[PDB]
Amino acid sequence: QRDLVSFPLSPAVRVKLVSAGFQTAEELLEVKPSELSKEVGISKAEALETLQIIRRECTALELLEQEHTQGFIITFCSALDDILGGGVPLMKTTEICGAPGVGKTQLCMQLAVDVQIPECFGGVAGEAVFIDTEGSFMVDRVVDLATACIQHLQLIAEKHKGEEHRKALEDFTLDNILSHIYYFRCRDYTELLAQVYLLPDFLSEHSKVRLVIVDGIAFPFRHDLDDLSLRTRLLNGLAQQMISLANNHRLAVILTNQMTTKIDRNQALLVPALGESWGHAATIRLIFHWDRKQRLATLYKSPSQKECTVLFQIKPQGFRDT
Amino acid sequence: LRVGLCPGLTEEMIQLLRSHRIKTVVDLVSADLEEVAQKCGLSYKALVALRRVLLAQFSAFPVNGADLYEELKTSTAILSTGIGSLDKLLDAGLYTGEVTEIVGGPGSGKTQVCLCMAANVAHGLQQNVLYVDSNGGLTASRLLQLLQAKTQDEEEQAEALRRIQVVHAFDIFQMLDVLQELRGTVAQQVTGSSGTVKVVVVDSVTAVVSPLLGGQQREGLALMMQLARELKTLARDLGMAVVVTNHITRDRDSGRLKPALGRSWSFVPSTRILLDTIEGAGASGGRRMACLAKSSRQPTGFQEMVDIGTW
Amino acid sequence: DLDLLDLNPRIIAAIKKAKLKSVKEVLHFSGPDLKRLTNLSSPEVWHLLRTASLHLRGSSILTALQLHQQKERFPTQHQRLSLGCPVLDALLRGGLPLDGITELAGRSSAGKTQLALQLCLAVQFPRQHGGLEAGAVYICTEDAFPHKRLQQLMAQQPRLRTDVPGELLQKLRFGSQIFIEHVADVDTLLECVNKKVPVLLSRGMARLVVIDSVAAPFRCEFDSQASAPRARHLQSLGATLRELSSAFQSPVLCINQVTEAMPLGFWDERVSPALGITWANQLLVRLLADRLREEEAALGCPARTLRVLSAPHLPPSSCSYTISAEGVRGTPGTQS
Ligand SMILES: Nc1ncnc2c1ncn2[C@@H]1O[C@H](COP(=O)(O)OP(=O)(O)OP(=O)(O)O)[C@@H](O)[C@H]1O
Ligand SMILES: Nc1ncnc2c1ncn2[C@@H]1O[C@H](COP(=O)(O)OP(=O)(O)OP(=O)(O)O)[C@@H](O)[C@H]1O
Ligand SMILES: Nc1ncnc2c1ncn2[C@@H]1O[C@H](COP(=O)(O)OP(=O)(O)O)[C@@H](O)[C@H]1O
Ligand SMILES: [Mg+2]
Ligand SMILES: [Mg+2]
Ligand SMILES: [Mg+2]
Repeated sequence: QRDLVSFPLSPAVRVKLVSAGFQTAEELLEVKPSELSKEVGISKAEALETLQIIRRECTALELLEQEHTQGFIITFCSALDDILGGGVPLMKTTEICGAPGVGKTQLCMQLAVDVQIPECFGGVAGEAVFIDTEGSFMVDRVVDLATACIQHLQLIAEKHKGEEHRKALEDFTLDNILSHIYYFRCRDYTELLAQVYLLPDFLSEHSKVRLVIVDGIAFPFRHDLDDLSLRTRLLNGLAQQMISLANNHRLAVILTNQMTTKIDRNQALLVPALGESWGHAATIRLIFHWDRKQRLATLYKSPSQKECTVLFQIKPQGFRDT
Repeated sequence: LRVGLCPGLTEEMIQLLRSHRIKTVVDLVSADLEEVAQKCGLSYKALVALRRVLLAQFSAFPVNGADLYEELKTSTAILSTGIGSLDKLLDAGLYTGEVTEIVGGPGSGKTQVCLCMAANVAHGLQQNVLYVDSNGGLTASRLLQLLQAKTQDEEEQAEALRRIQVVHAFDIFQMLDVLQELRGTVAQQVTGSSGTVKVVVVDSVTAVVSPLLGGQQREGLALMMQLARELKTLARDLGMAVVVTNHITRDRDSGRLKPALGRSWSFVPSTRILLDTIEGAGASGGRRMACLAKSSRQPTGFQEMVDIGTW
Repeated sequence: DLDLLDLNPRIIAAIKKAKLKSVKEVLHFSGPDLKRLTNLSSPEVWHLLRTASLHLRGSSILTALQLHQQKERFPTQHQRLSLGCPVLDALLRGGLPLDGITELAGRSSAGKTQLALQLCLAVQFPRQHGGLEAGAVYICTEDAFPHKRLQQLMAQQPRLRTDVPGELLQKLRFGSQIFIEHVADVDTLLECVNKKVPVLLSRGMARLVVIDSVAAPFRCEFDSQASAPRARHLQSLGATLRELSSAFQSPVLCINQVTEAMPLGFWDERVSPALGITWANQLLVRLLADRLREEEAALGCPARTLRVLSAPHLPPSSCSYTISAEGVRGTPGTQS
């Protein structure tokens, strides 16, 4: 016995059905549509729609095999990969927070470049989708990062002196890697929601995409939005849609956040913005902050590893160690 | 009315009784049937017999207390959570047939506790367990680590993992669909005695309920109540151990910690566990606070110290 | 606009009964709000959202290769605005980007207003010499406009700019294409940037905006216990400025003051930008003009240094410059 409330039917048709004495989905399957339609005063089209929507409504070993057969996305940071278990995990939503100038955008560019590394070197060999909300995407920086990756991979392959490594690196050229990054631009949050809604079919046609980046999510939602409840509902819906998409399409998702100041008594602490309930949305959360002239990466929340602190650096080659 | 459900119904009487109402059998049972014999023309002796048999097959009959006592003496059971602190906190494990709710802050302990309990039940008792992951917070490497911490035989670990089933539901409708599918398949498979599921864990109910709430609408609250009713009937009418996790909110007027999803959801579970992180000294790591906020067999307000990094 | 969508008449009638206007306010609301207002089931609401989103954003696909190769179609990624000095241009690798906010910060006598005037002079040079062939907008929030300095700069322009052919400068009418505005309050500044700058930018009169001080109006009203309205105003101003700059492909330059530091990248420094992290989040390129007066002043000349604080594409570096009778000149061979 399945209640009608458990189905995504129209409120009007459900009101009519409960008026006519309908409370179970099982009894609906044994009645001709004409008789029920003339009894409840419902036209043929919506009756057929109700009939079809009613009709339409993986052991852990397989999960282990799937997790092991697909790798992580390397960040060119050995310690960060070690504390992440191998890099950014697929099927998981990741969040990055930090004060301006720490290097969130550099990390996003590095990930977009690295996601196309051939699997012979431990990569995923997939495309990337970059969504920009603040206009901080500079092509020259991406070119520099791609050239640095080219040089590093070429040196590693030459030192190892294999055979299939050279073949894999043959097609791994600047034009090929630059042609596999898809760029979108959103100004208002309505445009971001529209692009999110269009994402499923686009990923369906572009089945080789293995990365989705949304650089800047606090900016579209922190200005000219007085109603806090509406913002909370929109953010919850966006998080649910993003995790559903990431799991369905075998994707790694990275979101970028901004810090804010919380004042208690007479001392101030830097905390991530967008309220407290937003903390449950991200599967993995990282925080970048300054200490003297050193940059530190802290794993704040994660259901697989332990809290750690990592020293990283930004160089002309890009995101690196030390 | 419906045809073929009970004997004695004629194809003429069903359209004859159209005079009063057509909605449900409540028209037949909740009417003054004396006037029906002349309003439409019916035999008195057949009408009462039909009403009696229909009421018999379409209701429930009370069961004496002694019979229920005896049957629970041989049916119910208790399943340990794998943590001595929790076990001594809630009397050496949770009881099947009730609803257990775990409430905590972001990242405190909920998913880890659920995973460790599932690993214990799958290995220490050799029973099937279903996991409903909604927020994506379930990695198989954590389960493998817990199983390695328990035993070392590879085949034992594989067999224990083979009793764990995971389903993904990112909205209320998918969760309702999978729960109703489990209800149907178990109710149909009552004849057998192998492969049954005794514990089902919902990773997060706030993930699929919060978008519906907020505003002046009513459908979200009705859907939440329907999900609660389904979980309660699955736990009680079948004798299963259900564990769900929920978020925690900070009140505005009073500033006290309060479970999410509101007052209507506040009455749903029977046993409440609250997890908090110990600030200042002893922070981080596994060191955390476990408290009992609601129980039908223990006084509330008690305190207990537990760790989530020693298993 | 709603009837342009391809949809069955039932949902069109439901939307019309629901008091909807265009796709923007359809996407403004959420799922449950639409269910409550319009009384529709989930599948058709999802279909309507999908169709409206497809109509709004189109169906075009863009790759980074197209951005890199096609210079003319995407000037924002390649076109830059010169500062009038080759050393400064080398430090900035071409000059100011056309999209986003650039900030100058420093204490008094650093030389911010001189650089602003020089940029206002050089914006209207021909394309091949770094200019944009457009006017400039100047907003003053603290005091009067430097008239004599401007006149001297226009007079010295042939001397300062020597690479441009001499016969070309006389046709350039400098003072007639610079606009001056004055405001005296935060609300006045908000209203001005809301309903005056877009009018100037729409007609092509100017393609450059300069604010001589953003901290000056804000440091007078809001005290240390009113940070929320201050942050709201700062966010609104930054959003409006970024929207205008993106729409009209015109650089925006902001002049800022400094405070005393008594976690944000400033440890071995005694001064920091004034507004705070809320305003610092709205920026793209951050510079810091600094004059070291307490030391190395006995050598006889001031020591002025321009430093790049942060930028998505520029490494942290600094150079030296001097202010003379003809304008700001960078010292060759001093980049960090
Ligand atoms: N080896 C380990 N593996 C996994 N988690 C660990 C380990 N050691 C410690 N932890 C802790 O496990 C916690 C995982 O949090 P968990 O997901 O169980 O909480 P939660 O309240 O359910 O979170 P969420 O709201 O994000 O769903 C982390 O906060 C981390 O500190
Ligand atoms: N011929 C000149 N004409 C004008 N200023 C000159 C000249 N030669 C050198 N200078 C220097 O130019 C500087 C102009 O300072 P400027 O107006 O740019 O300051 P600022 O950084 O905007 O400060 P404030 O916060 O007071 O506005 C002075 O310090 C002055 O010494
Ligand atoms: N070409 C480069 N060489 C060296 N360092 C650079 C280069 N480009 C940018 N950087 C550094 O990388 C950092 C980028 O920070 P960014 O990603 O913009 O932080 P956010 O996105 O949070 O504002 C800057 O602080 C800058 O110093
Ligand atoms: Mg950035
Ligand atoms: Mg969790
Ligand atoms: Mg000045």
